Amino acid sequence: GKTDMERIGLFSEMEYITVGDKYVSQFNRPFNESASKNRQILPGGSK
Amino acid sequence: EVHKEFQSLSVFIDSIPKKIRKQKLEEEMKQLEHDIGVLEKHKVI
Amino acid sequence: MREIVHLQAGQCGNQIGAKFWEVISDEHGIDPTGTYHGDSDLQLERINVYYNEATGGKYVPRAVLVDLEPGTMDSVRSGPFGQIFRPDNFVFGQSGAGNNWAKGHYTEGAELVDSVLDVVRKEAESCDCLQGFQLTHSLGGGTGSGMGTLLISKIREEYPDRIMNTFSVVPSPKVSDTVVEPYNATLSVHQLVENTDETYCIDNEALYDICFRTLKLTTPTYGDLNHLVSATMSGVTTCLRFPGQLNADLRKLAVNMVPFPRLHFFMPGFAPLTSRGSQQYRALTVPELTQQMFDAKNMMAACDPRHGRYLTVAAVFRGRMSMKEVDEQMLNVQNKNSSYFVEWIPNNVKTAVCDIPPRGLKMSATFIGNSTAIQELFKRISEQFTAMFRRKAFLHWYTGEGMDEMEFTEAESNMNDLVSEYQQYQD
Amino acid sequence: MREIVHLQAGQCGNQIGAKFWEVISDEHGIDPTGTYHGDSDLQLERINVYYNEATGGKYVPRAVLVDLEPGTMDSVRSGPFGQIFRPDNFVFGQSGAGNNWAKGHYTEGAELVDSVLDVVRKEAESCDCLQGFQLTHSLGGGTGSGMGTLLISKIREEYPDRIMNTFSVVPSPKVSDTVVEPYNATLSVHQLVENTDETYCIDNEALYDICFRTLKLTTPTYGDLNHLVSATMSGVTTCLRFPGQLNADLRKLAVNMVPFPRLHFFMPGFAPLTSRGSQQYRALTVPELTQQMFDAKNMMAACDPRHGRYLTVAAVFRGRMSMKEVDEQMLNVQNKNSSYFVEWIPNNVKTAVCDIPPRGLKMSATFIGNSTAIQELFKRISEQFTAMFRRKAFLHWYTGEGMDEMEFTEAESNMNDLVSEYQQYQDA
Amino acid sequence: MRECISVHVGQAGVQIGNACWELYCLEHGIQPDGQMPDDSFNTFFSETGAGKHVPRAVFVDLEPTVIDEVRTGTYRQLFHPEQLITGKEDAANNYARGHYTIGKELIDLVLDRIRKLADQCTGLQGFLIFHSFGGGTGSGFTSLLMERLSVDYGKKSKLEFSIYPAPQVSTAVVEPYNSILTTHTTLEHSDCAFMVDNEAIYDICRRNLDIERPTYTNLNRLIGQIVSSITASLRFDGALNVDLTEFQTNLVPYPRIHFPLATYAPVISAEKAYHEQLSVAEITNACFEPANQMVKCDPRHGKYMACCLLYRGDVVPKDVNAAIATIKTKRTIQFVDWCPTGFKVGINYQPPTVVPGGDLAKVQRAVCMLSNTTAIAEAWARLDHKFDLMYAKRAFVHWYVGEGMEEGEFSEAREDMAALEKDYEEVGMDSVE
Amino acid sequence: MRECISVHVGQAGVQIGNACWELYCLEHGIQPDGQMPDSFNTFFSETGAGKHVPRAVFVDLEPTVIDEVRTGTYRQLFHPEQLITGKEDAANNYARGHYTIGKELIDLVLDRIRKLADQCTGLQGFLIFHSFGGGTGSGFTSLLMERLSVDYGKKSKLEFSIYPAPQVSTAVVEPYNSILTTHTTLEHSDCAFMVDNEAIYDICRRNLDIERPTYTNLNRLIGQIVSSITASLRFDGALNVDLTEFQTNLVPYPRIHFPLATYAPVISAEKAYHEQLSVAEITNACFEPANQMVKCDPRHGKYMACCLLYRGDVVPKDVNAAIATIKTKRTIQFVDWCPTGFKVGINYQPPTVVPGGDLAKVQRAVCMLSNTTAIAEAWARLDHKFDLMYAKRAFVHWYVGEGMEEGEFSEAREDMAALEKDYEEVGMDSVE
Amino acid sequence: QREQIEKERLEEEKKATGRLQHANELRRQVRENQQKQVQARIATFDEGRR
Ligand SMILES: Nc1nc2c(ncn2[C@@H]2O[C@H](COP(=O)(O)OP(=O)(O)OP(=O)(O)O)[C@@H](O)[C@H]2O)c(=O)[nH]1
Ligand SMILES: Nc1nc2c(ncn2[C@@H]2O[C@H](COP(=O)(O)OP(=O)(O)OP(=O)(O)O)[C@@H](O)[C@H]2O)c(=O)[nH]1
Ligand SMILES: Nc1nc2c(ncn2[C@@H]2O[C@H](COP(=O)(O)OP(=O)(O)O)[C@@H](O)[C@H]2O)c(=O)[nH]1
Ligand SMILES: Nc1nc2c(ncn2[C@@H]2O[C@H](COP(=O)(O)OP(=O)(O)O)[C@@H](O)[C@H]2O)c(=O)[nH]1
Ligand SMILES: [Mg+2]
Ligand SMILES: [Mg+2]
Repeated sequence: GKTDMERIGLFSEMEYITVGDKYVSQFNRPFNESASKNRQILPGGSK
Repeated sequence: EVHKEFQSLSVFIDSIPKKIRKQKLEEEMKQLEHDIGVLEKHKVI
Repeated sequence: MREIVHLQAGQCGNQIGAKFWEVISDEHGIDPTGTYHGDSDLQLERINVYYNEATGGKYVPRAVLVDLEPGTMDSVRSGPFGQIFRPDNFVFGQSGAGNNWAKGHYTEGAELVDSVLDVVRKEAESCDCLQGFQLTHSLGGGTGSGMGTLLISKIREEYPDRIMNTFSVVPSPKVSDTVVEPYNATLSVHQLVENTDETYCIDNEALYDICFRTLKLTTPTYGDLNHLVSATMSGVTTCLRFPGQLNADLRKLAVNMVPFPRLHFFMPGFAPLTSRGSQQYRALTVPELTQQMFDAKNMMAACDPRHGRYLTVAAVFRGRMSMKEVDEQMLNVQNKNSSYFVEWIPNNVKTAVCDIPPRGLKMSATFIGNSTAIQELFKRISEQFTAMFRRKAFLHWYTGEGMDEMEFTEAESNMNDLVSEYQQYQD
Repeated sequence: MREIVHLQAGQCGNQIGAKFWEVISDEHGIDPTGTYHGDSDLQLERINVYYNEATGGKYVPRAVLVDLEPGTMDSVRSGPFGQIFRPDNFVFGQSGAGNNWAKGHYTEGAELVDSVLDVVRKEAESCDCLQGFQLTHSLGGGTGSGMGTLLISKIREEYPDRIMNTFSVVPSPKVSDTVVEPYNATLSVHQLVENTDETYCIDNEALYDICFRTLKLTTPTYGDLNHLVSATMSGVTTCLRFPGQLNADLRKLAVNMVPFPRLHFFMPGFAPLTSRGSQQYRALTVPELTQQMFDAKNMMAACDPRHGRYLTVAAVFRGRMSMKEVDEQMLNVQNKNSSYFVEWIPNNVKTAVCDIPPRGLKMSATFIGNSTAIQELFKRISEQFTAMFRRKAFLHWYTGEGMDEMEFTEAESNMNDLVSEYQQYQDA
Repeated sequence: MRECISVHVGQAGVQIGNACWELYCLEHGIQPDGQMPDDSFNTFFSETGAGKHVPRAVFVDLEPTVIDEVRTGTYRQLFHPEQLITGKEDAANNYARGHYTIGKELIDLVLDRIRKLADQCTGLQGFLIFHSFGGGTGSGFTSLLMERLSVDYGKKSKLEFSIYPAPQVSTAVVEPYNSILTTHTTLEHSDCAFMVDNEAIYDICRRNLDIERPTYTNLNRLIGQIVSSITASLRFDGALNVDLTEFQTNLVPYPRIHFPLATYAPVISAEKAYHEQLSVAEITNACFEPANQMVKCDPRHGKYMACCLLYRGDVVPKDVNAAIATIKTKRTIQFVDWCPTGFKVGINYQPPTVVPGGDLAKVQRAVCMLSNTTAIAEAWARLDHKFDLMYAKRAFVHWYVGEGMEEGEFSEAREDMAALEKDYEEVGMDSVE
Repeated sequence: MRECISVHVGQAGVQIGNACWELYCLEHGIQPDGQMPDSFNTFFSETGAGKHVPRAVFVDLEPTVIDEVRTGTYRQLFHPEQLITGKEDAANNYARGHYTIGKELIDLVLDRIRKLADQCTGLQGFLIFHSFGGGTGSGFTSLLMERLSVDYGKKSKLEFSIYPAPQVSTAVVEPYNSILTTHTTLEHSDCAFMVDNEAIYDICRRNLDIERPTYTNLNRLIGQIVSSITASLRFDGALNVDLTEFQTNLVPYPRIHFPLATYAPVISAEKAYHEQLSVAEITNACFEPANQMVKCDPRHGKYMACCLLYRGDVVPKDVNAAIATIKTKRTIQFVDWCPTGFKVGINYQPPTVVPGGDLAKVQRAVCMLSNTTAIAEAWARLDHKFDLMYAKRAFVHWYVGEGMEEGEFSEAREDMAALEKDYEEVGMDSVE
Repeated sequence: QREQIEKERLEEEKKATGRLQHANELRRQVRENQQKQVQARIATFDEGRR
């Protein structure tokens, strides 16, 4: 059991956020989920 | 343009140089108002 | 004759109303200084509504600016159209109402409301007839939610026939710039519901949607987010500032759009919005405005109007248009998409048409709809309160300025009474 | 006027669709800027079929382009006629579809489905009367067969009264570019049976064969073959955009050529197909055209038309001409090879003459045929599918995101029902 | 108009202040003789007509060996000669001397000067009291200063930039004794108590800033950038301006619980600054990352109760909200149930300045995460074990009882922690239906 | 935006990437410091003014080859955090790269993998480069892979690996831990191309006349494969084939995921000037049972899915009549449950050249990729060598010493036999 | 349209030259960290000489 000074060299290996979550991508989000669902309010065009 | 600077001061006046800077923007325009008057009421020079 | 006293309060409001005094400034011609250097005569005809008049042909903005912190006075004064205002309307305070509804409504805010009303009296009295008031604030802040609701209540007692409008910045679902934000919003809406005539709800996330999805701006600041709110601030009041083929003033958009008295939490939207490259590829005819504005992506509230029924709608159009096309589409929108409108009201449209278009654009319109989807906006602030109130959250502040837990019970319950009546007429 | 919404989908569809807006612009006088500068008038009174109005006298194309990758669209934009389409009808996703058919139909294509639907309906309602929709794609592809069948399952359920024309490149025997291609095909016909009404199947085989053998075009690219597809895309619609003495539109071409509801699989074809050297050595009189349009070489499909019989023929002719000729020497075809025709309808030929010829050419005639000898386009994929599905072949992607196993059996059972349905009247 | 008087108690406080006050005179033009070579210096400097920007601070130690360098060093002409009040004998790591014996003669003189620095201010925003948490005067005289300020000032912001003892590094053998005694009496009069230990700084300025052998001089420069970001909205202007009282309703749960943490984001060194682009997304991930936490209490082993973002520099405000939402999708950063919210944004416009001969790099962006974590209960329980391991046989007490302090206060100090332990254990639970 | 996070592990992996990253630096205009004098995209990131950041996670348990990058000519391109060195090697030991010393670095490198991923938007997946047999290559790769899948989920993992060479090995344990790393790179490995050591020496002997070059001359040949296989995520052109395109078109049943590689225009300066490299000859050189990169006769097995990644002036008809001609010659046996068996991808950019290298310039190139059964004989020449150790208990006390249960070797043996019989029960022809 | 394209173009260059000025002022920080380390190496070797 090597000590922390011998381990990574730090005083303590305070473990990391970025070890235990899935990559959901920061590709730009369309905010609300209601931006895309069914038929929206469509008035008539000119004739 | 000296009136543009005077209206750009803060609403509160609470420090020694802000008193002083308002006063140097006070007398600079006051000596101009006395001067705009003498050159307005006398058409001939 | 009708005149509108613009009380703007709260860091947000003091900024989301300062742009209004730059857009209306340009709409009527008034330039930075305050002189009128415009073009048409109409620009300087109903200037009385928002602008007063000072010797030297200078129209001073009829606007009282209120912020308990004297720091946003320096921000609004040092702006582009910032010297235009008059100094005695800058009724500032000494201490900070740091994000707490109590120190705007009960403590330190209370010792400014007396000094605000005297200024409010001054602008109101020196006037032939008042149309009403208008408060531009943010729900979710200290001086906005705190004093602003109190300032609504005092002027509602004093002048109890005037149109009390308010452009409120409602909290957002996705992100929070404040962590006592569900507290301040829930407490405030209690005062709004019995003391206001039209409450326009504009929240930041919806402005984020419009500025990237439809406008395509990679760097939207808190300045262009206020430009869109100023456009719909201008749009509601344009048939009493400019002529038209069919006018609708502020009280006309109050009688015609509130079915039952409490149904005044509204949701706006600006019609001619194009991106930077799609502006030449896109036409300018009336059908283009009407489909873009009733659309859900151009909506200034987060609450999607397609999970609800339109109780009432207006489209205050602005442009040299034909009234029949601005009649047939309002018939077409009520016949094809005739399941998302209510049936106990046959027609749910005020088709206001102004003549003078905004600057640059040849047509425009401002959506105002009393949808039943507004309950979703208020519902969300209710679980965000009761999740906090249950395990009694930051209250060691809120009780400490001198209020009681009884007020928190009634503020939530009156807001729960509010959301049930939006569902009593939704089904 | 009568309006057609285009539905560019797939890697092929974005390309052969772009070639359409390069040919139909050249015929209608539209320029890459978008401002009309043509010489005649008749290319202007029917702009309102493919080209919508914009301020400035500008004619923006009506074309929603869809793809699950950036990919093709960056090339479509950065191209010769690529400064025409709306920036918001260039709708694209990012992540790759990767030729997995179910990925483009039951996953990621199910996020892009509403965004392309939003553009369609926005472009659909803003018309006087739509004549029909027009989606071009691949049966063996990625963002084509996967996403396209989803688009031709969602715009017909909400407009069930409108024409669904589709120019669809079918898989081939020999010219192969992908390995799971007959999986994608046999799974996409099941949606192109109950929905599409005017499916012009088209190969890649003869598109090479028309180029390197007939045109003497030395190196067939991916580009010059699309110029041939755009030719058989135009001529079908040329009686409803350009004047004529006997006009026939898409519904005209539907009713007089599809006998049973499930005969909506068709066979395309040009007519003055030539070379660079033979044109001075030849004459484009209409007696020639019939020989070069009822043959097998000028056919834009791989399937041979002498293994079967044409149930019904149509010939949308184009140019200045008489019609003793193209009515009776067209009737001579009905009499001379009566072996390759049918008898349960007496005449199986519909003529349709335009007035204005193609740009350059003289007396062209887009040849569309409905044959039972399209069957080898529909069984050779089926034998290829059964050879793979026998030992449960490349399916660990196809079953990964949701498609079950009897779905594959239905896609071959509803295939071989249609295989027997064309052979039910073959023997005759 | 917005003033913050800063009393720095102890050797740790004044040496920290020697890094904070050199930074403040670099942001504002302020030559080290207090003469500018507009109204943004009125939080940390006063003003006379000649041009003397006298700093609003009062330095106190009972040992005249660490403020006499201020009266002889290059920053002497700035500080008012009388604001630096030294003692004659130190408390010498004995809470009893600094609070009851050797601090009682110098408590009136310091409090009289804090009178004369608040008459001069229009509206006092709050206090910024920098001290240590293991020393004698950093614990004792600080404790006497806290309780007696709050009987004449009353309700006023009293923020607490302390130096908490490290988990296994210590420079004193009696640090656990002074630890318990000064957070037993400065817990009822304290509004925020920002803890920063020593070990996490050592690792932070070795991991990110590739500087082995760091000294106390480059540990306090990081502390300067903390307080220059907390007091950034007051001096300088921007969107969503966020003040001291404005913090102290958005970061402090149940009135016992007032101990937030501090993390700076763009702590990247000079060579790695090229080999990075820094947008708001990765700097707001740096704070929530436990490696850039400036306390050796592990934030992953707890739940974030209130979390206050202080952006500073070129941060376009939309990209803020996109970056915030990603952190709410991560399952590793865990938030409590009684905050559906839990973010407080603040956007200052002027970029982070660099101290010459400083170890940090020049960056356009900053975050000062003030997060109120449940994991600081780990920090207290560690030296709570240390207290109950020496007092079991009453080790270092004859120095304490022999300086005018009863031994009952020790047991009172222990049982006050057991409440504070219990509170941080009580709050974190999920309310079960 | 498209991107790929390469990570290179072991002495083999580091310098394989070093020639690869040198090659990736010369297609794009990138200088060795990283500053040009919008396609610099997948294998480069751009920060601020001009600095071009690679997307590698260079790693080794021993400091030696990594600090050569620190002191070499590519010192101001790679980061001081992108090059993650260690303390001591695993030393040809699967137990000391996966349980003791490999465990000691795995948390730090997953951070650098993840922090490198958060500037990315649309990753197709990773590019694990290693060698089967060399300790860190066997150990750390297995440790990296197991935690990679359970964290990153379904992302395309490519495993360009060194297979143990059939005749000679520069290791005594190379048929003793390659069995072990096939126990892990079998269930989280989506497609795992190999180049065993010997045949690439034979490739640079017959075709390239160059006799007796050093280590680096075969890594440039590998880098050309890496460029062409990751070419349509990059430089524009015709029909384009990405990482996801591969796995639906190369690998059969979920455990067939060990394809081969074969470059085509592996040609010297003198060859190029007097033999024309048109599409017709080039597409056939891949199917020669002497030009293919793993030293195993491809005639003994059947090809199951062939994907020909072309490059350059590769006009479409020329590949397309050609692919028929490969289906006419009968020595290449194609399995009858896959009749198509052929994918095509056409890029437009010419094959690049290192300024100093053999690899003469040519306008067309092919990166042949197939699932042949004839890689099983290489696994038959490997597994029996492992049996010849384990029967009389070879180097076992220094595998159990750093922690390893004894039955792990039997477990790796039986999954190895399971793999072996798998490719034959799928390689039996369709019988009614 | 075109009038604010140039305003949008001139806003891109001032951040482009803002980041170029960033890189150059950042370029002054590693060569003062280089000269500090170089002089320390000379200081150690001259300490050996003395
Ligand atoms: N971060 C940091 N910590 C310091 C510094 N100087 C002292 N300390 C810490 O302060 C602790 C002791 O508190 P001090 O206020 O310095 O005590 P003192 O004034 O030296 O002596 P006493 O009169 O007994 O309090 C030590 O454990 C040090 O770790 C400094 O410059 N920076
Ligand atoms: N094909 C091929 N194999 C190589 C090359 N370089 C090294 N190898 C293989 O790599 C192995 C050497 O060990 P590495 O995988 O590099 O691992 P390492 O970094 O040395 O770590 P330890 O072996 O544990 O000390 C040998 O078995 C070689 O077969 C190369 O250039 N080409
Ligand atoms: N639309 C808009 N919203 C703003 C603006 N300024 C602040 N906000 C919002 O207002 C909320 C903060 O309210 P704040 O202004 O601090 O309230 P106050 O302190 O009482 O004045 C935040 O959620 C911001 O998103 C602005 O200029 N425009
Ligand atoms: N004629 C022609 N066909 C093309 C072109 N590009 C691709 N294809 C065809 O598209 C089919 C492969 O489709 P694929 O690229 O997988 O489409 P996707 O899956 O929708 O992306 C093949 O049959 C090709 O013949 C082109 O430029 N011209
Ligand atoms: Mg001391
Ligand atoms: Mg090694």
